[PDB]
Amino acid sequence: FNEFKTPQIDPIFDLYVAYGYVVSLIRGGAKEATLIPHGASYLIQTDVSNEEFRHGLVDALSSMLSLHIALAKLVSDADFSAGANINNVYWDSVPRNLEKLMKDLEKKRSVKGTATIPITLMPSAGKYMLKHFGVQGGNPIKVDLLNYALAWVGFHYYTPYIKYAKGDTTWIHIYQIAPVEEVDMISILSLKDLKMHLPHYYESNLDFLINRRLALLYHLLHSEALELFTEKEFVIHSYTLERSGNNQAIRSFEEEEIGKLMDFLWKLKRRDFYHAIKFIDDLLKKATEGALALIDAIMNERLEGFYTALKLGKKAGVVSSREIVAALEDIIC
Amino acid sequence: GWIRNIGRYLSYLVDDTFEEYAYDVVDGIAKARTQEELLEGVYKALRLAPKLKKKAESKGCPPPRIPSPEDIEALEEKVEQLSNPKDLRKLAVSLALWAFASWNNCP
Amino acid sequence: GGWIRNIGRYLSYLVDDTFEEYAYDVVDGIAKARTQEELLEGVYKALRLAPKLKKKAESKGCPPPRIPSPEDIEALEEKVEQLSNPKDLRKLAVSLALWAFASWNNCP
Amino acid sequence: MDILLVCLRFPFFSVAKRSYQVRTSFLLPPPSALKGALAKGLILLKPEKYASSSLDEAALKAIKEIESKLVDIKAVSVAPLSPLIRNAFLLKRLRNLESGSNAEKSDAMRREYTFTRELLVAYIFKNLTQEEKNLYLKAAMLIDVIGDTESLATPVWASFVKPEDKKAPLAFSAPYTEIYSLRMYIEKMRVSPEYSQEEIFYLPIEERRYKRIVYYARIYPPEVEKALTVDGEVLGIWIP
Amino acid sequence: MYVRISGRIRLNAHSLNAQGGGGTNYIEITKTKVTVRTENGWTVVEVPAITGNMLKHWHFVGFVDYFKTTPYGVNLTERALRYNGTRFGQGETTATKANGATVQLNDEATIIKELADADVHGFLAPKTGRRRVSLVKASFILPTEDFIKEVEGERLITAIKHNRVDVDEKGAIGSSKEGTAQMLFSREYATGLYGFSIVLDLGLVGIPQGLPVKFEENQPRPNIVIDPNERKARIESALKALIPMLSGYIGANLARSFPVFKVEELVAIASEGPIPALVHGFYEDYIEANRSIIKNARALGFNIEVFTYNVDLGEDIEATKVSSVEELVANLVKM
Amino acid sequence: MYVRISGRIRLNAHSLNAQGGGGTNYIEITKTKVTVRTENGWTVVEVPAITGNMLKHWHFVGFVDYFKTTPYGVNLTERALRYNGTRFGQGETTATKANGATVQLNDEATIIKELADADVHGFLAPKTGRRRVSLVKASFILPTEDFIKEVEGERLITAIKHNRVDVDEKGAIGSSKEGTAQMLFSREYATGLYGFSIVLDLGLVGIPQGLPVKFEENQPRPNIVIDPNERKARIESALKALIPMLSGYIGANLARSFPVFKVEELVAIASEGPIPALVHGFYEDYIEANRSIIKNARALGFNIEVFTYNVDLGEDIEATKVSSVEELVANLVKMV
DNA sequence: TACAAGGGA
DNA sequence: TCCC
Repeated sequence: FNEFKTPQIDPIFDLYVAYGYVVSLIRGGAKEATLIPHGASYLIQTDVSNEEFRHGLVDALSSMLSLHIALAKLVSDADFSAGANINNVYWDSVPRNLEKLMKDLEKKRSVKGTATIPITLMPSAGKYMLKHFGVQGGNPIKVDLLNYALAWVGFHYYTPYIKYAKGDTTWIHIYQIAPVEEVDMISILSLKDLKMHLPHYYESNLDFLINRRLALLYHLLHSEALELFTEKEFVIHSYTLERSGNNQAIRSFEEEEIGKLMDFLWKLKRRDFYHAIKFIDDLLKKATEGALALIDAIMNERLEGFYTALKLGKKAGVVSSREIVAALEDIIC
Repeated sequence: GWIRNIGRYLSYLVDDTFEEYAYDVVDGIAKARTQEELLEGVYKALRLAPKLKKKAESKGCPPPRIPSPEDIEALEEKVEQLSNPKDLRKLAVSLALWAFASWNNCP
Repeated sequence: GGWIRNIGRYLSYLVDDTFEEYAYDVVDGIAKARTQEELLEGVYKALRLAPKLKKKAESKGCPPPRIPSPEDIEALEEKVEQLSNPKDLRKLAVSLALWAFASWNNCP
Repeated sequence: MDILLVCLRFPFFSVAKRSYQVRTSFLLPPPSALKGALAKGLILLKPEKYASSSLDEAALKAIKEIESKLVDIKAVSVAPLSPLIRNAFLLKRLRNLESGSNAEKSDAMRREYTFTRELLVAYIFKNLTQEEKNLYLKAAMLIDVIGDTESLATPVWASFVKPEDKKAPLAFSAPYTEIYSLRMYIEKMRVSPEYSQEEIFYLPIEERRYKRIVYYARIYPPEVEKALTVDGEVLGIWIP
Repeated sequence: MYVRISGRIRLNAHSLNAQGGGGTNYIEITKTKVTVRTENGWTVVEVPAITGNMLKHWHFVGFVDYFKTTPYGVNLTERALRYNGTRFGQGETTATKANGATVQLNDEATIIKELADADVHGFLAPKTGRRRVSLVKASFILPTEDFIKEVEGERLITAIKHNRVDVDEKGAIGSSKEGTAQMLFSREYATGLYGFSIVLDLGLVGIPQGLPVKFEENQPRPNIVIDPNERKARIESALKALIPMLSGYIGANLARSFPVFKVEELVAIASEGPIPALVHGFYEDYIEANRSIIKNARALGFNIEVFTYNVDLGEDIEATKVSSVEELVANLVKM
Repeated sequence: MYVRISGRIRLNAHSLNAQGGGGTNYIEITKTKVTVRTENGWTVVEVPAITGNMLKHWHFVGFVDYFKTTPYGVNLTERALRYNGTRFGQGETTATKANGATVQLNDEATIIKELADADVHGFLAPKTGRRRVSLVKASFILPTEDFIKEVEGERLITAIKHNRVDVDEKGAIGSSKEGTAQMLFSREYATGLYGFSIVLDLGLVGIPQGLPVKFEENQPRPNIVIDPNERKARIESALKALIPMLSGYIGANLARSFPVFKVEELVAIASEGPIPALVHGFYEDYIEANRSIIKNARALGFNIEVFTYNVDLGEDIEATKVSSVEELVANLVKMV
């Protein structure tokens, strides 16, 4: 077994690199592989050698660059180019780094340098760092080129993200799904199915993409990959990026879970879909306060939240069919 | 169990087809602490039966069905033993949420 | 003790259809009985309409109403004397008032 | 052969790693903060010679003395008996330490705290004399704060209890040295305070998701030769 | 001098410590995860909690407010008069007093002699170090755990909408239509019984951190670099700063909310020497912990003076009955 | 001058400060959650309330009303004459005076000198970024705890529905196609004994926040930007604004509801200095708390003047037995 | 939601 | 300095 070690830098960046490990592996093969979490290390056990790993990684980044060139110093509206790169200079910086990694890679040559990691792949990083009584010029934090590129691939292939414009500013909600016990190939590909490309939602009627929890509820409404985590424990790590007057910063880092929300949604949708998906969509669009009450009730299991959400929905435009009421009552138990 | 019928009767007071909009009764019965206020609220909710039946008969759609007396005593015989307000809360909110269902009455 | 069902069945004859007699006044007065004396008075007005209903039910081809038995009256009396708490008085009042409105099949 | 043991009941502790914006709070309190706590206690009790002209120099020399008294540099251990959870707060936290941007700048920043009902911390000493043993016992308490000032800590009980060479599964924290020799956690907690070093640490907490936040509880590592008994419960501990 | 207070205080209908507001006209409150017993279960709940930093800022405001009355109030920074207190940085090395007097920052002695806010709340001089931590420690404001355990359910958080009206020139409500009056923003209000714990190390006021004693005549008498009279004056100013703390002057949105406040119960200890912090008010069994701690402290031989409000705190302890926090500070200023 | 007022005011059949939304009809009143004892574990109850924002707005209205008659009434914002609370909203950097003059929002001194409403009630200018904290603060109008405990929760609300009689000129009630506003809508009216607490800080009026003192002769002389007569007029107008306060002018729907008031009891304290806020009247044991507060604050060394209405207090300390709220404000203004 | 406050090539 |  390769049991390839993963560098310890940041349990968010470490997650990204050790979790793009698998997407680099699958394109080259590497069957019967597992990912053991160590809190932050996220070690991986595989029966693969290095060459197939490199072929898989270069195939993944070749597809990445093929997608990048489809739109256009070339700036494309991609997840790794402009969808998640909050900084304008990174829009060009990241593709150049990716193509340099390629050019070094097809000729069987290891990397020889290091690059600065944006705040997108790790919110724990930044520009400065308090040493004793002040900060450093430039960016003290830097990572290896191969780890940077492979973490970018892992972020682009698995982790969902939602952008909303609202004029000059822009909210970008970035989520990462993390195991804590054990995963195999099939689970990881099920997680991969969650990722959806070009989530440039913009628009004005869909204004509830602010309040990140509501945005992820909307995204999970239309995601039907698998109900995998009803038997396996998983967590979600979320953060937000803002463009308030060209002032980019991170203003939200709450860490709750993802299992029970979609579990309640999945137990909520047995009866039918024709009155379920439109139900949630109407409550989200019309009764934003009602949707907030509903999501709070899901998060903290309080009876009055469901009643308040239903009342707010019915007041404006929601039909509130009978079967959804029966499903809610069955959820109450 | 004897919840669907009272749910339909309560929803008869919220549907747009009945242009009366009695939200005070459902709001009061939803927010109940102990026996007396919930009993008073359900009494006030069921007191509006004649106006509902007359409006349904004048509109042409079938009249609403009042809950049968067979399960009327069920509410009482289950509710006295609910000394703890906590287990009372689940039913107090279940009736309220059943009051807000679609319940297509007049086609 | 089962007399609550009987008295509620009797009160149901004051609101139900096929009777042309709709005295919501006495039913509401019994329901809102803050004290025991006005509750007893409301029960008295409820019982005072018994002859009219028991005659008109036969006049309109309906089964005779279930007029409460004297044992029920004795139970109502005793319970009003050992109950001096307004808290239990209110719940008992709404208890016997709730049975007035129901889907009783008085006339098959 | 003596080991101090003091239990601190606190709302929060906000000691964190090297990080920007977010200060990534430690999963368990570091050895450096624990050493600094009793260094502050001892310099407060007896400023006759442990207090010098420079506060930093006095603290550093107190730390040197206390680590000389320690059997090893990686000595202090903690017990996460209560669950460990993490929450996020948006604090004003003006970042005026940057070179420039005057002093009237207000950057709304964001931090996270760690919530835990209580903790137990152990201070292993060698053959300490009574004339200083009483002073160290006095310095065991008066640990009002750990890490960030807003993270108040209240030591309710502190005592000297001998290991007595009991056998029990490991409970107290320990460096990742014997655990590898025999759900496994790896951390770095900056063994000594940095003044103008880092070793792989095993972390004895595992995940049990009964509620929204998974939090952490006992992982019960294997049996160890040394253990300590408190109120009828025996807990493992390793010493060099 | 060395005083520590801890207790439970009841307050409701407040929006204190808003969680950074919100983009979509929705302002929330800072939330806190709390683990508690649920009959053999370690359950987690969401509760409001005021940060320690906010109490710190309010204590500084109260101290600078009371220090203006005394004639020795000239020794204060210009920032303090404006309720500032960032206290300098890399680009600043000269202190401006109320009258505009230049103060140099080479040594802590002159800094604490010429400035009062920096003496009690500390300061920071990155150019020359001289770091001084504040002598006042404020913990987070958490609701007591027994209250959460008893209530467990119910939001206890009410979201209310307010509208700001901007009518047109003559009578119109404007061209923005009445879908929003002119604007509709949202505010959240909490309600519950909270626990607090504050530590005042007033024994070091006026004593430089690097020189606790000067010790040249073979006696460890304190190195009071400042005048003793105005040192004592700073002492009662800091003590009286606590009066507009447990009265309704904590948090934000004072104009629109002004939280309905009342102190439920508390225990305070005072001594002339360093003493340990007692307990936070979040725990349900804090009274017995306080009893154990005071028993241990008196057994070891500390002169502890105890004050209790709405709590027996044992019987063998020579506790002093207290009716209000102002009576407590009136009894404290005697020393 | 620093003054604190706290008391209990009776109220019945008041539709004040409702949400007014939730679709198109059933205007439903605002409520809040409060914690009470109820001789068991602490329980949270759901009761009607009035937000302090409404009280602040009505205090501003009363201050303007009693300040126009003053000779210094010209120094007022144009929006204040319209009772408009939009103090320096988004975009604009200048304001219009009452006489048509313009003022630039650059420095706090000029703003507080030429504009009176922005002085007492503070202001926010996002464009220039200017800030001024309001000198008046108010709490919510919550029902007192003992009343809530005693009523055991009859929901303390009633719903009254009424219609519009919009009829066509021909005399017929047309349908929706014809066009007729004959529609029903409901309003929620509350009742009960409520407590209130309002705090004023008139000792800082006319003083810019940035530079409270000037230090010419080496004493902390307050930086009075306006004439002392104008400051006194502003203070007396702010005080007299309390006369319509506790009379029926703190609520909405006055054209149809006009809430019925009778102040049952209250206490006021004035000490022209830094004074802790009194205990809100919502708590049932606030009388003894305020009595202890005033007596031990007087013993501490502060000169507090206490005016009481319908409270025994402690009867061993100097307290003025005032009989009316306007008599109380007369006593306050006679000592300025 | 109005304003400010920022991350980098 | 350029670059939003």
